[PDB]
Amino acid sequence: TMTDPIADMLTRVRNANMVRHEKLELPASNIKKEIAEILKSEGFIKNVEYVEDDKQGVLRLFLKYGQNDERVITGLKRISKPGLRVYAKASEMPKVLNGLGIALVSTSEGVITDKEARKRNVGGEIIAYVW
Amino acid sequence: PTINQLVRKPRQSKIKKSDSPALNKGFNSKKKKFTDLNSPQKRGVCTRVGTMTPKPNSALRKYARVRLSNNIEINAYIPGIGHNLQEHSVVLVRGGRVKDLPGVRYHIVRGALDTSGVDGRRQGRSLYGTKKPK
RNA sequence: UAAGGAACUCGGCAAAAUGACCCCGUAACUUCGGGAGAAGGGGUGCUCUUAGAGCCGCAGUGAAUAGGCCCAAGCGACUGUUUAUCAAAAACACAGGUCUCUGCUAAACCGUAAGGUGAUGUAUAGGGGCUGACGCCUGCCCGGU
RNA sequence: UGCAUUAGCUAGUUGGUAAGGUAACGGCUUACCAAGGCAACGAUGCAUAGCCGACCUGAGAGGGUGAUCGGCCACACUGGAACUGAGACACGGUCCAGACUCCUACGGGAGGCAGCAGUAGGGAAUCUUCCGCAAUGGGCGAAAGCCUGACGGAGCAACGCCGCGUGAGUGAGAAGGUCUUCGGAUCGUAAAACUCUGUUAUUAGGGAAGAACAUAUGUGUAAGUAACUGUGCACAUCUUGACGGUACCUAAUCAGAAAGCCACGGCUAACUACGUGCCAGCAGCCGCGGUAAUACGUAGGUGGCAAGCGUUAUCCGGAAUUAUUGGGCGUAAAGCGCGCGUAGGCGGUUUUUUAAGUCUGAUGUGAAAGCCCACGGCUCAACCGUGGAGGGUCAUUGGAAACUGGAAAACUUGAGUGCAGAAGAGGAAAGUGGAAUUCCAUGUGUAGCGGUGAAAUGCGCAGAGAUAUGGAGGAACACCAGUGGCGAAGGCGACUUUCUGGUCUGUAACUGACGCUGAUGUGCGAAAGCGUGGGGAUCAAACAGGAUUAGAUACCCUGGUAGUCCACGCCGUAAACGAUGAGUGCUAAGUGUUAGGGGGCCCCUUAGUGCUGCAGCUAACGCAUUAAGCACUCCGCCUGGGGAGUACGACCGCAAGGUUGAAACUCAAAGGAAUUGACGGGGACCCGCACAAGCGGUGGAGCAUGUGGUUUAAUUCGAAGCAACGCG
RNA sequence: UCCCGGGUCUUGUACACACCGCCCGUCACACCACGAGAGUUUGUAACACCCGAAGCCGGAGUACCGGAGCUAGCCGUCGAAGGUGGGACAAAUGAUUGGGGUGAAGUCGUAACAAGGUAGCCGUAUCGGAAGGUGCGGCUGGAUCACCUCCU
RNA sequence: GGAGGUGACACAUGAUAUA
RNA sequence: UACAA
Ligand SMILES: [K+]
Ligand SMILES: [K+]
Ligand SMILES: [K+]
Ligand SMILES: [K+]
Ligand SMILES: [Mg+2]
Ligand SMILES: [Mg+2]
Ligand SMILES: [Mg+2]
Ligand SMILES: [Mg+2]
Ligand SMILES: [Mg+2]
Ligand SMILES: [Mg+2]
Ligand SMILES: [Mg+2]
Ligand SMILES: [Mg+2]
Ligand SMILES: [Mg+2]
Ligand SMILES: [Mg+2]
Ligand SMILES: [Mg+2]
Ligand SMILES: [Mg+2]
Ligand SMILES: [Mg+2]
Ligand SMILES: [Mg+2]
Ligand SMILES: [Mg+2]
Ligand SMILES: [Mg+2]
Ligand SMILES: [Mg+2]
Ligand SMILES: [Mg+2]
Ligand SMILES: [Mg+2]
Ligand SMILES: [Mg+2]
Ligand SMILES: [Mg+2]
Ligand SMILES: [Mg+2]
Ligand SMILES: [Mg+2]
Ligand SMILES: [Mg+2]
Ligand SMILES: [Mg+2]
Ligand SMILES: [Mg+2]
Ligand SMILES: [Mg+2]
Ligand SMILES: [Mg+2]
Ligand SMILES: [Mg+2]
Ligand SMILES: [Mg+2]
Ligand SMILES: [Mg+2]
Ligand SMILES: [Mg+2]
Ligand SMILES: [Mg+2]
Ligand SMILES: [Mg+2]
Ligand SMILES: [Mg+2]
Ligand SMILES: [Mg+2]
Ligand SMILES: [Mg+2]
Ligand SMILES: [Mg+2]
Ligand SMILES: [Mg+2]
Ligand SMILES: [Mg+2]
Ligand SMILES: [Mg+2]
Ligand SMILES: [Mg+2]
Ligand SMILES: [Mg+2]
Ligand SMILES: [Mg+2]
Ligand SMILES: [Mg+2]
Ligand SMILES: [Mg+2]
Ligand SMILES: [Mg+2]
Ligand SMILES: [Mg+2]
Ligand SMILES: [Mg+2]
Ligand SMILES: [Mg+2]
Ligand SMILES: [Mg+2]
Ligand SMILES: [Mg+2]
Ligand SMILES: [Mg+2]
Ligand SMILES: [Mg+2]
Ligand SMILES: [Mg+2]
Ligand SMILES: [Mg+2]
Ligand SMILES: [Mg+2]
Ligand SMILES: [Mg+2]
Repeated sequence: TMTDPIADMLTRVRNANMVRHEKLELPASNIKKEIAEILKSEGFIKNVEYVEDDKQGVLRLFLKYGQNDERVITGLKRISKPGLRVYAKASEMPKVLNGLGIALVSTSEGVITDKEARKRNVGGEIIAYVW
Repeated sequence: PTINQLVRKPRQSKIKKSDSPALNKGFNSKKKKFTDLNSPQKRGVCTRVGTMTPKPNSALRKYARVRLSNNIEINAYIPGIGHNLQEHSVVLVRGGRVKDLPGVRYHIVRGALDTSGVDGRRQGRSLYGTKKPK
């Protein structure tokens, strides 16, 4: 059955991005909402809408493509996994693509990026790399 | 495999094997047991000198049968043109198999113990136990 | 019965040795039952206290009675039977196997017959031949009889 | 640290009470009571091993090692004890037992280098039976001092590291060597010649530091004293060096004493000649050598290093070749034949809470030496010293609360239930039926039937085969029938009844994460096979005969037993295959088909089952919403070929065998996909005196001629299937 | 149609020194390692029993006040070594024996690779000098030619 | 046109490297 | 070609 809803979200984005879809819908959760907003804030996706329903909510994402239909998102990668959880300290926060990408980190001050985690001197669970 | 499978059954590297097994064993006479020591050479006595034919190649390759100091029997190649060896000769044996000769995995050291140096050698003498002329 | 201990002898024949009870402990092989009492070892008297403390002898199941054991091979599976009176066995029997005869007034057997056995049974039964537990198996020849 | 091809271990054992015992707690010991304790998170047993700081390697993650220096432990010929003592169950103590060695005058006595040297032995291999207590440290002493194989030094060894030499400047193509396309080229500014230097070397002259002291002798001061002596502290005087006349410095003389080792086909820097002729030899790999060898041996030249240079052995790297970082499993090695299911691993949404994981500070600790950075002393450098940094999965303590975990409470999407429909060779049992095969009987009826490439064996005139009717019996179910259906897989196909499993569609009553996977385990599992008992038509291992063939233990023919069938047990294997593990989600289309549903034959929609085809993936072939795409979870499996799914052990089995499963040794490949050819007793088309249709010859005779073989003094040499032989 | 040879296209191939190709197994030869094997030898460790040292525990002689104390000795429990016994395990070797690897192609055939001349392979059974044959089930990882479903 | 299902006499041998 | 027979 479903074991990693976050990796399912990152893969839904990867598959939709591969075929250059305009948008995609997925069932919602709090961390998936916060992951999506960071992608919006960092400029990887266009917009996030939340659609309420009886079951668990729906997240609508809008993908971004530049001139000549070049993909803004190049890749997504799940780092921490149910089979093997990955944690890091602020002093060992990984840089993604030499700083040209981002790492999503779940810290005790919420879900933030790696550049901000070093700024706040907090570590936590490395959710995913986006570049 | 999965991480859980690796935790249950970790990786195992292949065990390396030695090309000169007769050199890496000693013998304690008092306890009549075999040791493991990694010697670079071993003394031995020639049981039967002679010749053997190669496996495309064709020649009469000189060799000796040697009982090493650890009571192991080996076939050792005699390099160089002419040798002074016969039965009951005391020889020093080093590693290095000779291709085209099946069952010969060792070399006799020229110029050590009873083996003489190659006569008339002038190039690469230290490989054939020959003193510097003149 | 000194010392020896199978040197005796066709052959340890005969004799010696073992031997009871109680407690430890027990191999190959096996048809899983066995082998097994395998083997090999410990304890036994008497008095006193309530398992200990003592006492005596060379010796305590102090007499008599009471398995010797082990390793390996042939034959026969086994218990049983036999030459009364020189042979007890590897011979006979055996459970098991197979072949064959027999439809019942059966076949087979006794008897001249009547009458009987088979059987007050009926083919999962009865008679005869060969083989002989069990395991794996049982090849070729139908020319002759 | 290995090994599960080691699964059971323990009976003072585990706990209790009491006593004893110890520096001390305690089954530490004993007595009595109870039956506990350990183990798949690997007990126990076997094997191996002193452990760490460190060291080697590596980008790192890791892998490998424990010599030297430091910490800890253990041991002192082997085993058992105790004594003295603060401390030992004591290396150079005792007692006892044992092995061994030595003295004896046979009663008796003696000894323990794993201290430093040294000897013998073993070994490929590892040093002097040296000097001194001057320094540092230790024991004893009031001290002087004594003792100290600790230690400080010297000796031997290129064993390693670092440093410096073996000359420097000028010098146009000498001789000699080697090669030569005999012009020359090269060794080569190299040599000689001219000058210059003395690191080193030899001879001589000087000559440190390392030494601090202690004692003693004076003064001063502090405490104390009634006071002194003494004691503590301070200053001043005194003696002391194994190394050693060493380091170092100064002067003189001389290029004179001081270069070797490996390599030169490619990897890989550097080529020629001669000798050799698959020999001799070389070789890490590819491989080299069989008469023109840059690969063998030598020579000249060159390259790489240099007081070293090569070889061997061993470890890490290259090796992503055990892949956490960082690999795989359709066809290359690799998905268990398939279910059910235990432990374990993993697990949907939200709120509150917690604080084990996670994060973030504080404190302590992670010795010294080492590594790395900085600085200082050694003429430099090695090396030495000093100051930092680093290294923990460490502990204790204060905070944070997103994620994982724990608690509580909600939720309905996952998963189940209910209700309403539908399809099905799903399974088990018992019945009914039609065709055909074989056999049997009867009637007609006569000469073959049968079989093959051709035959023969075989059956038949005693009436076959054919034909018609009837009977017996076993086995199997035409048509329907379809990349159709059902089942986990194996599998399931006439019809009827009975018993029974699962799936699909719709609905949204209900429960409220109840899920996924699944080691061990437990079951099912084609065919053959095995046991017991039945049955026996057809077919048919074995077998027989007949053919074919050089042979034919085959293929073909005529028969034919087990078996094929049933029941009940066993066996547990198949190319048990989609050669593709299960679960979940996401990612163009087109078009068939099976079972449904909704709406207006078509459109939409579920769940199966096929074909084609994007993106993506792939070594390619190909896969492609039924993935071999993109992801997460769990399981199984792989790590070159052979040996070998073998051996040994173990478990299972009546047996056949099955499951688990090595190594020695050997090779440099084995292998996958695709490509160009060739070939096929593959296919299609086509052609040639190729066959067919014809005519005339050769092979037989004599002779001519060429050849072979024999001869010979010579019978010259060349040509050898077509394509040598009236050929040059 | 057939014998020899050649051309085009296609198909299979384990061939490329290209079918005068490749290649399998028995038997014979030489070396090597390994298993089995009537047996023989050695080592470890436990167990049980017997004996049992020094030591542990218990039970005549010589500062205090003839006595106390003490020592010597004697007895039993525990005690290393040793001996006895039967097993477990491990290493060595053993007439003979089995299969394997390598070397060389000696011998017999020709099993596989082409439809390899009977398509091959898997399991199983059985037979045979050998490769192998045959039966039953399975697979396509089978060539050539048919009749149908599908796709283009 | 390309796939998937379905069905359909005899002929022995040729050493090693180097190619 | 060098071999093998
Ligand atoms: K009978
Ligand atoms: K007869
Ligand atoms: K001293
Ligand atoms: K062709
Ligand atoms: Mg007597
Ligand atoms: Mg007597
Ligand atoms: Mg006697
Ligand atoms: Mg006698
Ligand atoms: Mg006699
Ligand atoms: Mg008698
Ligand atoms: Mg008695
Ligand atoms: Mg009898
Ligand atoms: Mg009897
Ligand atoms: Mg009688
Ligand atoms: Mg009698
Ligand atoms: Mg008989
Ligand atoms: Mg007859
Ligand atoms: Mg050790
Ligand atoms: Mg690396
Ligand atoms: Mg004491
Ligand atoms: Mg001492
Ligand atoms: Mg000593
Ligand atoms: Mg010494
Ligand atoms: Mg020696
Ligand atoms: Mg001192
Ligand atoms: Mg002294
Ligand atoms: Mg040397
Ligand atoms: Mg070069
Ligand atoms: Mg050489
Ligand atoms: Mg030459
Ligand atoms: Mg070379
Ligand atoms: Mg050379
Ligand atoms: Mg140097
Ligand atoms: Mg390596
Ligand atoms: Mg490596
Ligand atoms: Mg790989
Ligand atoms: Mg997989
Ligand atoms: Mg294969
Ligand atoms: Mg494979
Ligand atoms: Mg499967
Ligand atoms: Mg299988
Ligand atoms: Mg220095
Ligand atoms: Mg219903
Ligand atoms: Mg249904
Ligand atoms: Mg499951
Ligand atoms: Mg399993
Ligand atoms: Mg069957
Ligand atoms: Mg037949
Ligand atoms: Mg049967
Ligand atoms: Mg059955
Ligand atoms: Mg498989
Ligand atoms: Mg999957
Ligand atoms: Mg999927
Ligand atoms: Mg496709
Ligand atoms: Mg579909
Ligand atoms: Mg003609
Ligand atoms: Mg010629
Ligand atoms: Mg002519
Ligand atoms: Mg063939
Ligand atoms: Mg064939
Ligand atoms: Mg046959
Ligand atoms: Mg199948």
